[PDB]
Amino acid sequence: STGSATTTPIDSLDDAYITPVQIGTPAQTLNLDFDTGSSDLWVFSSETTASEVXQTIYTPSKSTTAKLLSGATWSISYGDGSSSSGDVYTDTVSVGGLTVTGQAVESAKKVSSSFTEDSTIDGLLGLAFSTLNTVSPTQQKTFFDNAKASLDSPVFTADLGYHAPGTYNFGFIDTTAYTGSITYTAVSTKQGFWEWTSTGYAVGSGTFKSTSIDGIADTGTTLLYLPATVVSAYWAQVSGAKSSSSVGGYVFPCSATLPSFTFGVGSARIVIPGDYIDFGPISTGSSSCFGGIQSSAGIGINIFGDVALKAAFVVFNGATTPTLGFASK
Ligand SMILES: CC[C@H](C)CNC(=O)CP(=O)(O)[C@H](CC(C)C)NC(=O)[C@H](Cc1c[nH]c[nH+]1)NC(=O)[C@H](Cc1ccccc1)NC(=O)OC(C)(C)C
Repeated sequence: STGSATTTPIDSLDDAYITPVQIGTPAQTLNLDFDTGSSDLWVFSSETTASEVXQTIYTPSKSTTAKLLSGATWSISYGDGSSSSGDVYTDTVSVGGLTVTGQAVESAKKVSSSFTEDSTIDGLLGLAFSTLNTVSPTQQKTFFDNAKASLDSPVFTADLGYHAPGTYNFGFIDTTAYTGSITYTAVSTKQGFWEWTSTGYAVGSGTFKSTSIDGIADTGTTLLYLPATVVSAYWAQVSGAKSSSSVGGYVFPCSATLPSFTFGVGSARIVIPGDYIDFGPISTGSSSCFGGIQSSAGIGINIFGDVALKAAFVVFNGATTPTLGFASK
């Protein structure tokens, strides 16, 4: 079997992307944030504290196929300080025509203020390795792990758009969605992420520096976070750019024509256009814009988030020894 679903930006800045998911019998359709940096499928529900709901909710008592997982609870927090917690059902879950039976669906009893405040996101669908799942006492498998037995190939692909709709595919590689060939690179699962080592970088039309950069492929993070010396070399080529203590990163004039940024995948090269690195104005009508490349010093890990991934066709190969592929598009 295979599945194919459309993913859409939530707002005019590409802050995040939503994808429809069918849960239960008859199907209840929710719009979820597909996140390769975490491993929980959790939803707003009929159980969520009513003052913390502003979203479409899942009602397990209206689904003939829902089963309570007795004794099981969950609790998660993210790098931006957001959090949620609750109890666990198993139910039928479909994405893009691909159906999985027995999937763990984590029903929120409570959500943090940043989730209440975002009307467009009805929950998360995690796609990192199942060792990061927060269900206790026994961790639960991701939607991808449960689908692998039936899929035509144990793979999924991410094709995110720049201010435009895109695609998540399960079980096949669409050879019409990219240019050139895919280059594959080794993955370490020791921290539970799609973790890999880039071979180096170049700024604009300058020289490629061979310096190893260990980082993660993370569809749930908006920006590209890289070492302080690398980020300083990029903004040195932008004449109005400066670090702002009060705004929280590099800022520059919205009228600038920014240089591209190239990262290495083995011997291959992925080019992020300069326009993708202009995140947008600090407020509507400002002359100052926030940068899409920022230092990873305060995070402690390098993160290839949406600014980087939307410049590529990305293959998440979930064979027993996993690998990560990148192609130009
Ligand atoms: C088991 C626990 C895991 C290890 C947790 N994993 C993570 O925290 C990484 P993530 O990609 O799953 C997680 C998902 C979010 C939906 C909360 N992302 C994050 O926590 C990162 C911050 C981060 C990452 N790493 C360190 N800090 N947040 C972000 O990047 C949010 C995303 C967002 C925007 C709009 C609406 C919803 C969500 N954007 C954001 O803060 O953007 C600006 C910097 C421009 C203001």
